[PDB]
Amino acid sequence: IPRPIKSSFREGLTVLEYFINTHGARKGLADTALRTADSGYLTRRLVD
Amino acid sequence: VLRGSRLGAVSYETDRNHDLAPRQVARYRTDNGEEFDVPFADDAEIPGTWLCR
Amino acid sequence: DSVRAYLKQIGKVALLNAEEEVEL
Amino acid sequence: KRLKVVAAFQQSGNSPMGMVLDAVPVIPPELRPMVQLDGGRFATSDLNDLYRRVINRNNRLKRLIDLGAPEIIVNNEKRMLQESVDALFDNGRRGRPVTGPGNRPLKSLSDLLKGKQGRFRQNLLGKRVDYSGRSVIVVGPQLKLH
Amino acid sequence: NSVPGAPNRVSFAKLREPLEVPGLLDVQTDSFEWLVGSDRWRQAAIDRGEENPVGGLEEVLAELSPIEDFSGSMSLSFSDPRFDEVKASVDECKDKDMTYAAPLFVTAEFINNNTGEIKSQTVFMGDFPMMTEKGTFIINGTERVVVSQLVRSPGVYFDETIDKSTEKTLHSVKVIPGRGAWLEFDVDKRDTVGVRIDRKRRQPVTVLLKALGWTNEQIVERFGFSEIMMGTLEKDTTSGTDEALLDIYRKLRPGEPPTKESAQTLLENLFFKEKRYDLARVGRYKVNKKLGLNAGKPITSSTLTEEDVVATIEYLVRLHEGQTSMTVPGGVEVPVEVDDIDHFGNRRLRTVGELIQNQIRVGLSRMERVVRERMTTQDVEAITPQTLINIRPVVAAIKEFFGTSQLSQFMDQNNPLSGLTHKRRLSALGPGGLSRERAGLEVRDVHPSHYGRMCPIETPEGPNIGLIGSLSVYARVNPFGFIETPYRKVENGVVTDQIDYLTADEEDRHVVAQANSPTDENGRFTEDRVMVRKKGGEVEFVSADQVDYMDVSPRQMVSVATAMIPFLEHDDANRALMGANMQRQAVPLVRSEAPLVGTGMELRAAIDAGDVVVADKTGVIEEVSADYITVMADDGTRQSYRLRKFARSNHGTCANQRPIVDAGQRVEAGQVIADGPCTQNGEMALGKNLLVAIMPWEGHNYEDAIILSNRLVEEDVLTSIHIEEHEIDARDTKLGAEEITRDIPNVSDEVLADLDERGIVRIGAEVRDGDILVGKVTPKGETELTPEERLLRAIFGEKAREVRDTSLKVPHGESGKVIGIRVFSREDDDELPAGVNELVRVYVAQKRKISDGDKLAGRHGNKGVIGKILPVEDMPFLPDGTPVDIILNTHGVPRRMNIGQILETHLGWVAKAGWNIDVAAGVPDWASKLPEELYSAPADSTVATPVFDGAQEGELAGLLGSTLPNRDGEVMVDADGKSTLFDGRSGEPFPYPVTVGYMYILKLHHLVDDKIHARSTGPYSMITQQPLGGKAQFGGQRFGEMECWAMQAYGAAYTLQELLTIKSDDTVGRVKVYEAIVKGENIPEPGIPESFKVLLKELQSLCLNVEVLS
Amino acid sequence: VNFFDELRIGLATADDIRNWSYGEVKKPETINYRTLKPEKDGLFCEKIFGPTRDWECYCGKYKRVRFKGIICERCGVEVTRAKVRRERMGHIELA
Ligand SMILES: [Zn+2]
Repeated sequence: IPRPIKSSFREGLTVLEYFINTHGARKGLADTALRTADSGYLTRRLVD
Repeated sequence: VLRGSRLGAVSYETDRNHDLAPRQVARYRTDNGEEFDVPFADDAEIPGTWLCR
Repeated sequence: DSVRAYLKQIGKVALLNAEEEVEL
Repeated sequence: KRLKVVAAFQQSGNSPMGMVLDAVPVIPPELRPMVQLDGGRFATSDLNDLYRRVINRNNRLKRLIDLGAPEIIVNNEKRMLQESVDALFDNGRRGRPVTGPGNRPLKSLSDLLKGKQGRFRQNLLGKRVDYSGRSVIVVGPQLKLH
Repeated sequence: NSVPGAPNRVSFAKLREPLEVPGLLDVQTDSFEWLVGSDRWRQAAIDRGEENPVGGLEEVLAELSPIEDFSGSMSLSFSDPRFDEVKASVDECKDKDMTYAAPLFVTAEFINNNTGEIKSQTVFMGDFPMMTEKGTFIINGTERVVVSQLVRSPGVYFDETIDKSTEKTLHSVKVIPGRGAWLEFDVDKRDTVGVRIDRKRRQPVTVLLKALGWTNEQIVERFGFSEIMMGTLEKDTTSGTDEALLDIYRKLRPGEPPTKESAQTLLENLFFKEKRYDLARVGRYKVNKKLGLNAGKPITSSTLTEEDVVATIEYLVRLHEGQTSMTVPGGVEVPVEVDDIDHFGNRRLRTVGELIQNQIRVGLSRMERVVRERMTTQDVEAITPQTLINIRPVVAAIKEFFGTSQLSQFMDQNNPLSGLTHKRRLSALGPGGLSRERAGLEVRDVHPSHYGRMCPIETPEGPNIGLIGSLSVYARVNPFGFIETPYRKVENGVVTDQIDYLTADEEDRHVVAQANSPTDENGRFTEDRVMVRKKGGEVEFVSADQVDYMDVSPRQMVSVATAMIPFLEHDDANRALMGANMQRQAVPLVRSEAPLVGTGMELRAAIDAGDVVVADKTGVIEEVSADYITVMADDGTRQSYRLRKFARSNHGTCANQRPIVDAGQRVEAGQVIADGPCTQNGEMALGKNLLVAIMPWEGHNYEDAIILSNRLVEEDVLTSIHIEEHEIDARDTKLGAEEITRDIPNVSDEVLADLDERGIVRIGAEVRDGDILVGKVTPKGETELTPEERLLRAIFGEKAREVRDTSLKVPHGESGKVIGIRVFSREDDDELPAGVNELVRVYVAQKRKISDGDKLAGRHGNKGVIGKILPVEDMPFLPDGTPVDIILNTHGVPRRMNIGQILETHLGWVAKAGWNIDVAAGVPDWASKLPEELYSAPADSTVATPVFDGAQEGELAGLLGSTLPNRDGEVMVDADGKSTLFDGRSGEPFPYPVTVGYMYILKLHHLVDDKIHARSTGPYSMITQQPLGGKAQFGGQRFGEMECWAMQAYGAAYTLQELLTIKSDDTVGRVKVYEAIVKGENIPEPGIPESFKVLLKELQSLCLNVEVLS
Repeated sequence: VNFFDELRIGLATADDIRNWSYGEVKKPETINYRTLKPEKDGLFCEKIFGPTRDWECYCGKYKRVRFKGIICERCGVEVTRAKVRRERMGHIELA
């Protein structure tokens, strides 16, 4: 996003900066589960 | 969570061939020419006809 | 369903009239 | 493309007539058991139903031929018998599979080796073992490395 | 505030709230009231400007009516639904295991036209489950919640995709109804337009156009500006309207040649008949808004039409053509763009009412089929409506919905907050929606439209991420099913306290400013530029002149649970999610206490949860007791409230209520007069405030571990009551009826010492695992004992008992006190299942203390297992001698980005010890923004710091530096929030000061009592001879594939072999190994696992010759 | 056992199938509804697939381990452990 989050967690993010951080938070949390799958795939094939 | 059982029960006895039931084998022949054997006890009374394999 | 083959095959014979049954 | 199969049958000595069955085997009962649950309600595997169909349509055929019914009936009976055997071996290879009770397909023999559930996929995923347990962990700083 | 009984919790808020938090349970109660058409909803709809509103059930009955048999010789019409008083009370329904329901009655007008007769009488349509006050359904004794379902709304959805094959932007459109078949159009890469009906093979659009009767001239006239349709028409071989039907008909009926009448009427029946196609009153609205058709009136029609289909096709063509604005003859101009299916302007919310209504409609459809079938085969002019209306299918559908539907979930009674957040949960899965293993990432990612409607923080952390969420605090559900949110209207730079509830799609037409933007005393914006949201979801600065709406309050975007966390800004979203989720897992403690530092929500969330007891009418408390409270109202009426004592919740947590009023005290209406489990004085209390010191300590708090003072075990600070239920039923068998008796074969007299005359365990007796709870025996039948047993029984001569013991026993690893027994007997005409004779339920209660391994957590997403409980003297203590209750590791805070816990720790100490700002020569600069109420406060003073309007970083330093002296006259904590702790073991003071404060910590319900397993030998499965586990005692652990890889990598052969053969599957080898261990002999070699032999038998059964040879 | 050198899979002819079986299934019934016993020639017959109870005959004439391997002359059920029902196979000669 072209607008940075100029407030540190010590200062306290405003409402909208906190709202936009949730996009990345949710993306990572939802991604990790599928992310492990590719590593498992490669490990299975390498072992086989 | 739920339990069941087969149509029978188990027995824990141990003994082996040291006990022998006196038995003898009868011989049968079928229509197509195949032949078969059937062990019966020495009480015999062997039947004249038998349903083979 | 694949019962249609039987229906087709039995469909090639015409029904009997009242006088053909006695003859048969 | 044809020569591969033709030579495969040309080799090993074994005849190709095995592709036509004059008799079919029956799996032992306990691999397709009938068990009465607590309360008297019975549970049964699908296999002992598929086999039943094959036993029915066969017997009727052996009856139908005896009285010399017209070919229009005998051939339909033979078609039914072959379809029943095909469903027994691989249900769904014909088309829409047989369902029986409910609206679920009946598991054929091949289905016990094909899908995720089976003795070729589920067997390699290990087995549950005795003499084992599970528990949460806490940090023991006084422990030695062993 | 309105709530009379609020404890005085001073607040740091600086912004005045113009809108009061709505009823948090309205989403359920309002929907259900709409379903049954209660008079309150009917009056409210009129107050909203509506005319002649119809309830949900009235709508279904009107849709069903009139039942007309073909040839039109008679008709039937249902109408006027009525509800009588509920059969039984909620408490009685729970106690006796019934369903809380009310009888339903309707009138049925039967008309015989061939003779002109009319008949009617009341018809009993069955028991209808009723939503109890506070929003739950009692089904078969259990308490259930129907979760609202988030589903994509019916309508027209245009989409565009660029294809690298030719780099062209192809376009497609889908029209999705609430009922009936589907329809879609697409533009191929070959410059042609195609049509697909019911997902059939692609066909040209001209076929559909000519099916409706269109010809060359009309297509040229209307669509002549587009080349693609002209090319498709040129390529198409269709000539004449009937020719299109000729092509269409045979596709669905391969073997039947078409006939003109049926072929022509097929299209009308398929789409243009409300009998088989329906937009369900919402797709109509969306299509009218999008295409600009039929706007300005409440169209009763819900079927597809000729004008709208051609309008959709033209819209697609123009969108491909490149138009940005479009107009329709007889319509209004609309913009041209593709539709985002994730926007809440497109996704609606099926509430409980609609979910029940759908199943009612299905049941009545089956009833209609039966009635229309059977009305052809009964005496005419002598039939009666009550003699052919069959109510079985509708009752069956209602029973199935509440029983098996994925939405009707068990009430989550872990604590009041868990239940409150479960009621207003939104689920994207279930029938008619998505599924867990599908939909990828797109459906579950956050979207700018979620602001103020669905909380982005609170959501399950497992595989259901994003698929399940929580409704916002201020959000309300539109009648059509959309989510509305309130905004303040601002005119030309000055705000105005007129609040409008805007839906998702209407918000994009305006620019909305932040709630915290400063304003003059008159309401005018004081800044020149303000930070606002834009129509595309971006956030940008904008001149104050251009703003037209404003947020109601900073808390608008957060849910109920997320609003509980103080200093929410200083916690990253990843940890804020964990903090919100953990609060739903806190168990109720023996005595709950409200947090020192909290949020203003803590009050309302407690009252709206329905767990507390509130006075219905103003009056004076007349009599108070642990069991009931009697209040005399000012109007002369007397009310009595019964307090549920030690009732078992769904998850085994105790649900004790206690009074907080004294005889003679006057109470205003709505005042809290009794706390629930996790509440104190009406405020929610999920955990405990206790003294925390932030420092590593001898490695016992290493890797998120926690150290507790033994005081918490001595004084029952974290003790909780747990209640379990054990049930046993006596039925009949072919050998006779099994019976419940005190005497049972071969048991020591001591074992049956605590058994009643009827064989039940005496109430109040202490029970330990393996003890008898209910003595039961079953007929044995044939024995044919073995010769050794025969000889032994001759040695003592004991009888061969005709019965075998099957008594109910306490499971392994359980103990407690028997606090109650509930018994059902068929001899008393109970509702026991078929073939059952007796049922006994015994409740066992235990008093769990905090111990090693119990998980503790805070409100900021920091949790850990208790690694060590040390004696009080070993804990570090302040210079005044006070020991610290808990020690937390330092290394876990900075890297997890949850620094808000440190802020909470400081503010907790500020609250515990009063403060007094030294206002001697004017207020200090840092305190200039503080309210006058916060200048001073006594010890043990609770404070409130809202989630987005709380104390600033600069005020905390001043409050820390102005803390009052302790008991002895000295300050324990410096301005930096640190104290000189003393080491309890060596006595020497620690070299450096350590941060100390008061933190609110929760006892999570994740006790491993159901996760600790051990098994030497136990049950084995019938089908596969391997051990079972995870659902019974002595479960076996699963040795997975990766563990086998590790075994092979170690080069470990024998261990793997014994794991896979002896311990698991070798039926013959298990007993041999057991006897070898028992007798002290070395273990024999393994055998062939049953798996391999079954594999060979299975392959042989499939006509494969498989054999092993050497 | 466990000295296996290789495992081979090949086509099975009618002769092999007929050799594996201990008898053919001539009727479709499985178990009687009243006495819950395997039927005479059904899919669960004890004469084909072995006894239901250890070292016990279907008719109860032989119920002692001394009779191991004995075929009951009355009904043909073999006296052996019930575990054999996981190994014994049948076949269906179809017209
Ligand atoms: Zn016998």
